[PDB]
Amino acid sequence: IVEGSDAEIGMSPWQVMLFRKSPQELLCGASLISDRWVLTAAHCLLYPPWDKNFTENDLLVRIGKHSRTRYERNIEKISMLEKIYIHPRYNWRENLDRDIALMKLKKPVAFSDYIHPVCLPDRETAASLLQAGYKGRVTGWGNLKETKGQPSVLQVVNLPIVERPVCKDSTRIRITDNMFCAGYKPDEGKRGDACEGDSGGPFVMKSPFNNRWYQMGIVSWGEGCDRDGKYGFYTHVFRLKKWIQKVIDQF
Amino acid sequence: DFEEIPEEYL
Amino acid sequence: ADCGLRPLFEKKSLEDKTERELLESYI
Ligand SMILES: COCCC[C@H](NC(=O)c1cccn1C(=O)[C@H](N[C@H](O)N1CCOCC1)C(c1ccccc1)c1ccccc1)B(O)O
Repeated sequence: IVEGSDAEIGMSPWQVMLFRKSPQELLCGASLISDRWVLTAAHCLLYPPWDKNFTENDLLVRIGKHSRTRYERNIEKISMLEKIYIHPRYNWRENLDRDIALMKLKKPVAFSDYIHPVCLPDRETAASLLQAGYKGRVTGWGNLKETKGQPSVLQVVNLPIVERPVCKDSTRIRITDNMFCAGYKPDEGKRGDACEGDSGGPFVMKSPFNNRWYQMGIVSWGEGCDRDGKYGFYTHVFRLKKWIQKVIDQF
Repeated sequence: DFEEIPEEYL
Repeated sequence: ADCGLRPLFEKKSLEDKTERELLESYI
């Protein structure tokens, strides 16, 4: 994240870190949606342009973390993957359309003060909250800037959803209804964006109707990080929920 | 840069 | 279920330092 701030302890308890077993490194962000299901961006697992195509045993998921690099004894829980599920129409060839994937855990993870699931939006919550001007929150251990390098602990930044025509006009990539963009405009003064390594992490919003946090988006792509006139793009979770539900109901 | 995880998870 | 309710924040009625910026945007 660029131009964010350190997260408070237990601020984002659904935050999950996608971790490569060898070499041991951070791959992407993710989110806990139940005691055995983790949501992330499809491209964190499968991306042929960069010869990325991870199998279950190549990965680990670390839940309830704050520090990026330290092993958080008695706090974080590390889990192995049972099975990976990628959207059947995930478009890795062109514009990362339907950039979503689910990861089923070998064993349920125990909830604690630092580990707890976020809610997925129903049609009405999405309609009421996903509106230009309304701010969401993005968290991740991704790069701090485009050229310090990487954070010590989880970063957070609040960003306004942007009008769809503005999103469209800011890029050459073909935008779809399965995406939305967020961030401040050059004239608004405030800054901030997601960056490399933040992908797969959640863009959440706190419902003023029932005071619960909902995951509206998944960090997907951008053009640079925190550049003037450019906006970060996120997977539209509600629009792909029928697939999410189908995988969880079937599997 | 990552501190070792319990090889046990590996 | 109990989704989206933080043990350290909503479940104790404590607010994080910036959540109010979100609420203030929701008109
Ligand atoms: C707000 O930024 C968030 C970045 C999050 C990261 N996503 C990604 O990195 C994402 C996965 C595959 C390429 N991708 C990208 O985000 C691509 N960004 C580039 O690599 N940049 C910008 C142009 O200059 C070179 C580098 C992005 C792109 C947009 C415009 C022009 C070129 C590339 C893209 C979007 C859809 C499909 C393919 C590529 B992630 O994996 O952690």
